Amino acid sequence: IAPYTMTQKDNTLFLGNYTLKRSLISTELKNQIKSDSIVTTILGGLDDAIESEWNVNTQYNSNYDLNYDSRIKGFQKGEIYRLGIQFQDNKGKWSEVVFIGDYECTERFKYTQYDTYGITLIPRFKVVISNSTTIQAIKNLGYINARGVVVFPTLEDRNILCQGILCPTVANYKDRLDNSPFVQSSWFSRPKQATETWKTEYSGTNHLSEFGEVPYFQHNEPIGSASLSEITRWEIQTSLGLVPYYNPSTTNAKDFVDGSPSEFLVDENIVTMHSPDVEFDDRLQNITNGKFKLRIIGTTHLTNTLSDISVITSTPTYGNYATGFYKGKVANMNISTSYYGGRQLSAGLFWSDNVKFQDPSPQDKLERLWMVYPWHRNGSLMNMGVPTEGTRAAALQRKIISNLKFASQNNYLPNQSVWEAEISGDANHTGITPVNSWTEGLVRIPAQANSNLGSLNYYANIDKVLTFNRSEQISEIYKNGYLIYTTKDWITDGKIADLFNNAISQTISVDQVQDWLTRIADTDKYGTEPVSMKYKSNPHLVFAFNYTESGKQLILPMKNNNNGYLAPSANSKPFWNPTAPEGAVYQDSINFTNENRAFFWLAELYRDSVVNRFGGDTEEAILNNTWLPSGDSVIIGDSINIEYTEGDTYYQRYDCLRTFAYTNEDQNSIVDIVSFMCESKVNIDGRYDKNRGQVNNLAVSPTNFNLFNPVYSQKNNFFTFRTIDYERFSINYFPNSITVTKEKSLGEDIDTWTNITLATTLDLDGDKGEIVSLNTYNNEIFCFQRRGLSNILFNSRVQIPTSGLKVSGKRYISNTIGCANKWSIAESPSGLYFIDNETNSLYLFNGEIVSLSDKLGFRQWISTHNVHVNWEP
Amino acid sequence: YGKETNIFRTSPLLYIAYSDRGASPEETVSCSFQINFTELDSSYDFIRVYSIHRTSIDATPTVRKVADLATDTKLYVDTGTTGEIVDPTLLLYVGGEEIAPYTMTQKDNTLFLGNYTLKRSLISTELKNQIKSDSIVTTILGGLDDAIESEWNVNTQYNSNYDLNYDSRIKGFQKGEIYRLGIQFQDNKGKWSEVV
Amino acid sequence: RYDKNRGQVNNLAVSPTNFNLFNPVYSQKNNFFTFRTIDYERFSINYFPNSITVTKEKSLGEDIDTWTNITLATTLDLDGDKGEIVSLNTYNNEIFCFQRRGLSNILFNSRVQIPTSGLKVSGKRYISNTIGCANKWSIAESPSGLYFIDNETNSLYLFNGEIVSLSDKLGFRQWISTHNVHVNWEPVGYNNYRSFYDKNNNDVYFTYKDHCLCYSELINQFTSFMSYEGVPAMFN
Amino acid sequence: RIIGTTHLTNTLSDISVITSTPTYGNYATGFYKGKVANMNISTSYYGGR
Ligand SMILES: [Mg+2]
Repeated sequence: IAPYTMTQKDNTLFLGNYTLKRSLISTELKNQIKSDSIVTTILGGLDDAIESEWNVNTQYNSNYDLNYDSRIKGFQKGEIYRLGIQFQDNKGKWSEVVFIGDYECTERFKYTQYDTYGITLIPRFKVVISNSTTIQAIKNLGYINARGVVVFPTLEDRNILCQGILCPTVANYKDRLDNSPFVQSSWFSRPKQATETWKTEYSGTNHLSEFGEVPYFQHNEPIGSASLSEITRWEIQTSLGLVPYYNPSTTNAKDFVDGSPSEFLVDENIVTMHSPDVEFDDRLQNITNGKFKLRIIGTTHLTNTLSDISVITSTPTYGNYATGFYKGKVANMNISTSYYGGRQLSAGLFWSDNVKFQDPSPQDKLERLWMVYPWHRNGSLMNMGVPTEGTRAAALQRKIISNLKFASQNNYLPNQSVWEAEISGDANHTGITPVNSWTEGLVRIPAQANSNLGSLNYYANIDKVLTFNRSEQISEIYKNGYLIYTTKDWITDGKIADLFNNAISQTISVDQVQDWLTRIADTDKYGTEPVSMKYKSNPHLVFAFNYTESGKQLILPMKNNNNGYLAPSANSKPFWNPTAPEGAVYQDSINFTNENRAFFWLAELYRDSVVNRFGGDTEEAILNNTWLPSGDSVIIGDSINIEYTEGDTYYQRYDCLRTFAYTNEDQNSIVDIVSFMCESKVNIDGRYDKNRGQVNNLAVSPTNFNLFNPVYSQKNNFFTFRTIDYERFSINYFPNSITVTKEKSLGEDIDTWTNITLATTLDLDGDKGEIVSLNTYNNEIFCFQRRGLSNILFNSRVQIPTSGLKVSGKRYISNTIGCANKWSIAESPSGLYFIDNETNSLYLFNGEIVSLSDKLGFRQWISTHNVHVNWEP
Repeated sequence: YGKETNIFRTSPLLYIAYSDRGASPEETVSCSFQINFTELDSSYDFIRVYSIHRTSIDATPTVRKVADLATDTKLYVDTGTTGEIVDPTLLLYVGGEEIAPYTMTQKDNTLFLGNYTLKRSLISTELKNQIKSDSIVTTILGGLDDAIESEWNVNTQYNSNYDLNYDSRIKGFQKGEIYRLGIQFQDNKGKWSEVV
Repeated sequence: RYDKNRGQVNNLAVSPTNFNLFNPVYSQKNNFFTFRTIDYERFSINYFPNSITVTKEKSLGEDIDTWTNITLATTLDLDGDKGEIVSLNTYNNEIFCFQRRGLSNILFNSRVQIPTSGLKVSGKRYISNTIGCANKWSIAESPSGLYFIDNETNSLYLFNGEIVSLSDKLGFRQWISTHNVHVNWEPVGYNNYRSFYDKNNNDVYFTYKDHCLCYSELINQFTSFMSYEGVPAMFN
Repeated sequence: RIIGTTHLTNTLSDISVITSTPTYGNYATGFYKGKVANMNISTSYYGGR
């Protein structure tokens, strides 16, 4: 401030008629700075740059970025950021912001997991100003340093809504055809495979079950099969692999589905996006038909899978000396063995009991091995059914399976090969139905364009009982029920691990055992009881690709023209769409060769058109915006080189609990997790539960698994600034105003006089005049004004003047007499001698004003020697 | 540092609800209201925004001072975070009354005004009756600015006709009902006259 | 309706506890700003001669001018059996109100406890229940006090804490008793007096249509009958 | 006074059956859920059903 006069009472300083010195920047220089800014996007990192804590010699490494600074933040590649720059004075006072423009990022995050370490690259903007004239002007304004300052986008003006994997869905034959569920969320995450060498693995003795099972991920491939060469893939027990295609000349849709109404098909035309924003940001769990566009940006490098199994039976084993639940080895491998990526624990020989013969012999110490599927029969794990004497033997009570696919790295597509669902002018590439957030219940997906079907119906909390209706349509042997699969021979020498491993080869149905053609009853070799399907899911986003202009289905593309959809035979139509074109399916391919393992198509939902992003690009919206700091302060030398270190986007590990148990006492439950790296505006590493990176994952749930502490997702909100208009008139002159400092502590701290806060101001009457002078006489401050004289009450005792440091109101002594030339004031023991030019007198204040000129006869001398110009040396 | 006009405009009632359902009495909603200014009086330095918030029926609302915006801005979105919770009773003291005083003083930066006449401008009964005779009132079938609700289609098992994403102008009039109608007039300040 | 059991095919466990839950608040009218009819022939008064409004202390910050915002929320009414509020004046940090037959001191921003050895407008304090000015324009503010001419009492007073009749003290009772009229002052035709003050020489001019009586605070005596009559304004 | 009608187009129906004792047939199916009226508004002919 620029005051005009001062006093001093009770170790306190007064300052009156002060001007607030605000140093602003001219619009010309602001525009020159905004023209001279050479802004670019760079791929920078942290000072360490090598994360040796993470290695491929582990089943799981949690990329934890909370041991570092908040400079871990980067910038979303396809996002618009309103950038700026500040300048610092010699004192540390930061100037206003200089808006330099709205600029789009051009570099993505990049994490590469090497053998013994990993390197994460954080995209950062970089402003370069080299015009020496502008720099010299900035220096002439008293500035030394500079800093990056940004306005981050809100959820409404964001281009990208979120980023996450795409999961195929599943649908029961009956229910597609009754639309009661149509499409429904999968128990299991179904990733695509990079090659077709797994098809030859499921033939003969090539497939060892310790590698893990690749799920049924093809588009219309039924979830099941009759080929024993791939028996470990069977996810449901009442499934016979009926293709979802029928000849309309032969059979109706109903009669065709009635051969296997409890069969499921996969559906990549309707996917389920899983991002951390939906689970952690509750604003994305309420979307209702959000018009967005989809683009697949990258893949996930699946390397291993953490699987578990648990079997509890209500009744004991049939064999009195039986083993019972046997736990084999499935997929529990480190990241280094990356070939067996995207593989699960689906089915296997998880049981071992004697055989239920017509002539019962539980006394034998021999043992077969029996198949146990995810959704298993509501009965005995071994061969039994319709017990004739009471309860069943080895009856199932509670089985549950866990899986945690670990994506150790994400490989992002080149910009050319990025896949856009909607390409204008392309008949095949139609768009995406309005996005829908599933939280608890029913979600009607809107109608998909170029399809005479209606609006589809979707459920992710399934409480279903699947029944096998017996018929000879698929094969004759199914007029008695679904077969029971066991090992070809008994456990020969205690080698139950090798026999478990070679389940693809050493497996045969009970009836086909040529030695057991007459020793087993018809009721103890055919299974004819339901399957209890029960599982829940978490919040997510579900949408659907629109049909092509020809009427076909638009589908997730296939990498390197590998592992395509199930093509229908000639003249065969889908059972949910008899009036479909030939083929009824369209799938494109992405030529990506940097991915050689299983993956999930990593996509981003984006809004193409965004009007008035930050309120406007006009100076007003920028004035109405709230800015945030970004980066360290650097010195201004021959050039200004800023680096925006802190943004709003993270790059952290997200464990998506896709599926969990409907109840804790149901027979068949499934748990499915997909641990992968993703970008988010929410700090995913603020998760505070210890159920991370464990192989059990059996009792996990949204009550335990994804607990979150929001506070770590905090911005630099404390110190915030904004733009100012140079041409705007905001006053800085207060002639009738008195500031008051704090009483001097006279201790080892700052000088309170030098710290002016304007927090104890006092304004005198403005219709008398400006504060010409402030003076103190006999413990009391008296203020001279151009046409006034007052007494500033300060530190007067509370109650009586005479026979608490708060600056009380003023007390006016004369509303018409006041000094106009401060320099005619002389302090003395007797009073204050001042000369008022307006009244043409020489006064003396000693409690009462006395005109000495009139008393002693000097009126003429003063009336002839008065002038308006103030004193100056 | 100067004058203040009366409330020249009040928006229709806006519904703080979800895009597909209502909100329970105890739920907070993630909504935001876009205010589009057009042809403002640039002579004024600022334009002020208020928000009368009702959480029940005929309850004391919660008035909030949203912002003190410049008069040359053309858009503002009101997130519920920012704003000072002012007393609801000072929405009647905006601008104030119009008086004809007779003498004045000035103490402690305060103004006194004595022997004052309250200038109330009324309308004559003759003009009221002429307005009531000259009124040609009729009923029309109008709609909203959109006039096409593409969200609802016959390709669904059920579409909920949801009218809370729009203004309170969704309201109409019962066909066989009697309504006592009227009309007001506004001064140059934004003060609304009586009803005719 | 705020329940999510809407438009679902199950509808098996629905009940009035779940299905038709309701939030009444959305059924709200535009009740905040409401008006009503008024009768033109009805007599509702709008004239308050004995009434003083008080504005808020000027913040002197970037907001409205409190003086222009009149709310009538801090009113104060003087006694009506003396007369209307002819003039309000301030002298030495205190407001003094002239009435047609009264003179008061409006207590405002006096410290709470003792006058001498909290901005609320406390009650009035009457100085004289019978002396009061009737022509506002004969009032002149000066360091010494308030020179006003009361036509009813036929005197030329000076208030400096205590009322002093200068006309009686200095012998001007007849001159004022012969030059008094009831019509108020107005610039076209002078009828009553019009008081100014020369701040540069402490001279007070009680102007009239045919004379100008001058008074000097330097000697506390009248000086002359100046030829400054019929002048609408005289100021510093 | 009757002023108008309602354009019925579809009906959302459901069914649930729970039995205390099991089925008589040891290999029986039990509760079978058929298709009834769960259609879109476009198929308006089967309205009020
Ligand atoms: Mg193409």
